[PDB]
Amino acid sequence: FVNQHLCGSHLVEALYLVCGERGFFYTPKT
Amino acid sequence: FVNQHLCGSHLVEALYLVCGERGFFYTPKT
Amino acid sequence: FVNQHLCGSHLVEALYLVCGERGFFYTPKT
Amino acid sequence: FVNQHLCGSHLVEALYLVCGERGFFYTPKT
Amino acid sequence: FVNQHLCGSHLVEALYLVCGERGFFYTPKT
Amino acid sequence: FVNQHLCGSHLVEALYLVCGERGFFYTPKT
Amino acid sequence: GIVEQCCTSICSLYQLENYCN
Amino acid sequence: GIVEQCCTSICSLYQLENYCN
Amino acid sequence: GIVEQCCTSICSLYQLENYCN
Amino acid sequence: GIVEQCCTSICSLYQLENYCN
Amino acid sequence: GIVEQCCTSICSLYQLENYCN
Amino acid sequence: GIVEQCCTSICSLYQLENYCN
Ligand SMILES: [Cl-]
Ligand SMILES: [Cl-]
Ligand SMILES: [Zn+2]
Ligand SMILES: [Zn+2]
Repeated sequence: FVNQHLCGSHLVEALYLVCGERGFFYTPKT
Repeated sequence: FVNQHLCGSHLVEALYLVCGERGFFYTPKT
Repeated sequence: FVNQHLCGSHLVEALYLVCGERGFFYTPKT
Repeated sequence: FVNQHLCGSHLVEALYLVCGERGFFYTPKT
Repeated sequence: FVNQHLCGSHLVEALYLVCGERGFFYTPKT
Repeated sequence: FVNQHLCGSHLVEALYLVCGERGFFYTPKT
Repeated sequence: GIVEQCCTSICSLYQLENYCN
Repeated sequence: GIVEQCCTSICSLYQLENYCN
Repeated sequence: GIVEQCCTSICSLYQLENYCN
Repeated sequence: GIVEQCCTSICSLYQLENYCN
Repeated sequence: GIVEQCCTSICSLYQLENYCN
Repeated sequence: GIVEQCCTSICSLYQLENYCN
């Protein structure tokens, strides 16, 4: 795998693909 | 607004949309 | 709901989620 | 180019792609 | 068709829509 | 990580994710 | 869960907010 | 409409342009 | 307009709703 | 191919890397 | 190349078509 | 945090994996 530059909803997509059935939590600052 | 099927990455994109800075959890196992 | 920062196709996604069966119109300047 | 099924958000993303600055309407009720 | 400004995964989406069953190759610099 | 169904544009978005700068081919005919 | 509420069934944007932190 | 043309059936990018303003 | 506003500043879902048919 | 491996069937992110250049 | 061109300037669908298999 | 790091610098899938449930 390569390093990622992911902003906005692209990060959530990436989390989705990485975590699958486990799901994930999305926790921005502030 | 509307009610629709939101599945998979679209579901988590909608969560991103709705929650944004609040952040969110996506927990398909429930 | 939280405020949105939506560019390009992300705005069209947002319109899609907001409008559902009603659909929507996408009208950029120029 | 090609003919494919374009549904839901993918349909409106394709409209965005094709139309761009012209803008477009997405009117599923027709 | 209109000209495109496509970065990151948006370009891959565009390639996907343009190429359909033919598929495509995605070849960034470096 | 996980195993899931990745289809269509989601498949090529995942390829983008995984491959990035390496680039990739998407060749559905095989 | 969310998948049952929003994918299997249909949900509103307000129901989606149920899953915000 | 577009959904019938492009989702239910298949459409080209040129048919999609039918829906541009 | 809304396309520019959402991108160069911010916009609300409620503002977006105005563009539904 | 990839569609059979990852769409029809399921694949891992590591199998996806099979399709990197 | 095309990846950079589309992102740092603009590109056409027709230019993109050149990258289909 | 990860949301900012991925966007203002880079992040790995492995770092992302830490945020799965
Ligand atoms: Cl972006
Ligand atoms: Cl889908
Ligand atoms: Zn999809
Ligand atoms: Zn984007």
